[PDB]
Amino acid sequence: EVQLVESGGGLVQPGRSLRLSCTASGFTFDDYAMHWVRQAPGKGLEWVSRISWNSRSIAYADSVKGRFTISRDSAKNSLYLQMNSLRTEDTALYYCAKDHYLGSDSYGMDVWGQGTTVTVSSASTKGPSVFPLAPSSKSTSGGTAALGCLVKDYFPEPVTVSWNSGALTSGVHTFPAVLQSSGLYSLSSVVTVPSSSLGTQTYICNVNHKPSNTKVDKRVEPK
Amino acid sequence: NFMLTQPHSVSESPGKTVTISCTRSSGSIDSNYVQWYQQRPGSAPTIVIHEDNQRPSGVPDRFSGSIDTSSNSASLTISGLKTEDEADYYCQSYDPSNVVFGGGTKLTVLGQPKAAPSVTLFPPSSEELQANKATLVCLISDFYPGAVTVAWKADSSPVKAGVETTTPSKQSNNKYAASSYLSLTPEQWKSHRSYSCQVTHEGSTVEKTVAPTECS
Amino acid sequence: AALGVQSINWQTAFNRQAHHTDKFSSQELILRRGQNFQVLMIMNKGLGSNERLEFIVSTGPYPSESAMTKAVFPLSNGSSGGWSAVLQASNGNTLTISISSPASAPIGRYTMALQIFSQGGISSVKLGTFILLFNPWLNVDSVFMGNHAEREEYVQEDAGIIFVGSTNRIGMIGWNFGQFEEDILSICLSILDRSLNFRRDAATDVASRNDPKYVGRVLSAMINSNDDNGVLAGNWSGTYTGGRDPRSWNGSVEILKNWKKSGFSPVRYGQCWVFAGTLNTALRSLGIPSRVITNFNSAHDTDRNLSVDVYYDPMGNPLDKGSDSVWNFHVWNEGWFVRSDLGPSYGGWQVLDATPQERSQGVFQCGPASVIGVREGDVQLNFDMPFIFAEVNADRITWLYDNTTGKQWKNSVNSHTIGRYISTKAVGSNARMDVTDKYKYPEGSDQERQVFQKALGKLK
Ligand SMILES: *CC(=O)CC[C@H](NC(=O)OCc1ccccc1)C(=O)N[C@@H](C(=O)N1CCC[C@@H]1C(=O)N[C@@H](CC(C)C)C(=O)OC)C(C)C
Ligand SMILES: [Ca+2]
Ligand SMILES: [Ca+2]
Ligand SMILES: [Ca+2]
Repeated sequence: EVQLVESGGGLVQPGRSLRLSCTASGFTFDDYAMHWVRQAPGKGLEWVSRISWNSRSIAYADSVKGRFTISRDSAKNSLYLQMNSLRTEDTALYYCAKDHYLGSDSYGMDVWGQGTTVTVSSASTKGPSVFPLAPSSKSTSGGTAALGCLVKDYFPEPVTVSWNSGALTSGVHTFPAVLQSSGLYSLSSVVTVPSSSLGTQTYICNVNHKPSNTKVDKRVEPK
Repeated sequence: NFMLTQPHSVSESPGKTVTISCTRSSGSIDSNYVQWYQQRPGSAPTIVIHEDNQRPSGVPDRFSGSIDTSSNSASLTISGLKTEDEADYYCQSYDPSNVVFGGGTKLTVLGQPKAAPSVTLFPPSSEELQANKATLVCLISDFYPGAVTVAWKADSSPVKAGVETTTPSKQSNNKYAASSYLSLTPEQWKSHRSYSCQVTHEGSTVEKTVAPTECS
Repeated sequence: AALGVQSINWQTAFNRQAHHTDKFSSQELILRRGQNFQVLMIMNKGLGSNERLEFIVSTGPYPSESAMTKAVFPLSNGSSGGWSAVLQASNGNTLTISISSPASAPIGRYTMALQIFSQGGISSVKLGTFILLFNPWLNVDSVFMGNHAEREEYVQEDAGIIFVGSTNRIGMIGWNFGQFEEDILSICLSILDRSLNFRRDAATDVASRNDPKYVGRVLSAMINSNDDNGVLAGNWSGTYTGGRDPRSWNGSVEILKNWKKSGFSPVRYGQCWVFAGTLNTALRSLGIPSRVITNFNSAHDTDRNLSVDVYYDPMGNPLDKGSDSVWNFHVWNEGWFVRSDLGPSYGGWQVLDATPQERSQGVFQCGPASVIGVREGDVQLNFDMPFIFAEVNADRITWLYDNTTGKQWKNSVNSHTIGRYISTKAVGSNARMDVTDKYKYPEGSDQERQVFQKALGKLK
């Protein structure tokens, strides 16, 4: 069986360098082109770079050309990616892949590694600021009303959110975080409640960010 | 240079047949071989079709690939859908230098009725405006299948800059939810008559609107 | 309402059958030159007395009447000689039309358009495209092969047998020519649009496609990677890193596909039989009846003297002096066509070799060479007749090269070790035909020596 094992991933600051390695086994390494492909969290595959069997032909995605260098080493059965001048947008899972094609200059990825994670951020540990997402003036009387908390600018992950100290769980959804170009995370939590409850139940989100040892409560008040 | 365009999402019931197209933006689809990959959530991709229409050892013959010159497209067809076929699928080709991937298609194998999203669009809170920031938050819940596209409008015009959208994830009740954000300055917020969040799900669009001078 | 075309029925399946192209896997209209085909054209009305339909056919990127690569021809009631369109019947709005191409027409992909003159206006619409091949069922085409069994073998047979190894150890390998598999005819047409000949003068290259001598020799270049990024890259190193062992290919299809799909980048790796089998696909796909020839103890002569020279310093020592070698086996192709450049007596089988052994006008190309010619020692003739003479019927000389006076006298001459058991697949079976006697007079006889001599005096 083919195995590809990537390593060298980690948290790294804008402008710095990082070197990824991929060790290959269970096939004749020098017979095939090899590739790096990356995938930002919850996004698609973006091809990064290719090196031919004999290292004589190399290509790069425009988004990385001049910053990244691909290479390989026959005696070590290894592929490498030197990543210089990193940017927040280089954040992704980096996959090593073996090309399908033997003896022709066509490209497809017959085997992929599990990948190595690269996070690019200048941030230090930081607890969030929390803002209310107040329910509508209108509110749908007889029916339901959504209200929420916007949990802004924390690092690193994760944050957990509860409502009324765990007493409110029905209709709660806490969304995944987005990583901002600032290098800090944000997310939202929402709850759908009876419209007749507004101004007779208090609604408070409880945001827990264990890395910063902060808990933050925010009361959410109808408009 | 070219792009490969796939549909955002497809779905069918167990035992049925579904097709995923992959259209090449310039140059002929049959100039270069097409591959297809399956990626399950939290897993590495695996190849399911290579060289347009060949199947790797041990891929079930339920998977087939085709090329259609007349539509400049490749297709992945999956017959006899099983619940394990639920995954993201990517097409891929190349020119004599660069590798190109399609943007991916979420295949849902239907296990509950379709459900239209509920959408709520929140204006910037007064607290955030008092901190000289402004985020519009569009929250999308209770839909199935778990795939949507989101479009923002400032007044009646598209706005792309400052938008971030989350990939759908399962709620308690086993439907899906998603979020989208438009980051503005307080000056941009106050400068337009209104802003809108438009959510498309299974060919239907839901729109919600907020304005700086209304809803108090 | 002005006279226009509502729709056209090309009667594809029917015409393909009659043109003997019904076996290609393709929805295209594939046709052979010199031969009519029939279409049904459904107009918006009847033809009036004063209205004119003009057909236009063009092939290649710079087409012109004078180069014979564009033709303009009226729908007619008459017998004409060139491209022509005959109106067989009108039935209301529907016209039954018999189109023919000249037997001298360039092969290739053509476009067909119709230009209508009516009501002092002009309209022009594209009707479609077709492929036009060589026509070996047509007695006036240069590739005419009158014998039917031979034709089915050498044109329509997509599976073959190559002989291999050495005189003591003969073997044979299965080879799928696969000319009828999807995209292959199309790829073989591509090849001609990627030659040097075409890169340097497309307009004239495409005009020369009416000629199988020319098409055939371009193919001998383009099936190897040398010079032109052709299909296959040869490797005799022993080390097959970065590609396929030559012994691991089973036919041409994967080769030709891989070439096209990589954007016309060479395929790794081949040896002679792999070149010969790939060239055979190309030749059969385009209409040049062809077969695979294997030659044991094949000479590689590297200086045009009809002999393989392994030199000996006097006083009897081997020396490193020598480029001349001998292969255990070598494999090339023969194509069937008349030779208008040479004489009626030189038609029939013509050697074509896509293996890069010697350059010819500075390019790795080889042939065509009248087999009949090689046998009669007529080696002054085009093309490469000295090289190929050496291949099958070199002598092997030993010499005495004095290090000091520059004198060169012969030790021993071996006049029969070269070119043995020359072989090709039987018509209809997998038996081995010996065709040695077709390449040369009997070893150890008179005529054989007097033709070696004739040939040696034709190098000058
Ligand atoms: C047409 C070619 O490309 C021939 C290449 C040939 N390769 C093989 O023989 O491959 C093996 C095979 C097995 C199964 C099916 C198909 C192929 C080849 O390289 N042949 C030998 C060869 O002729 N060479 C290499 C340079 C010279 C040497 C040779 O032995 N020549 C002697 C004369 C012949 C034997 C008549 C000689 O002068 O000195 C000994 C090579 C040894 C494999
Ligand atoms: Ca060549
Ligand atoms: Ca010589
Ligand atoms: Ca002899």
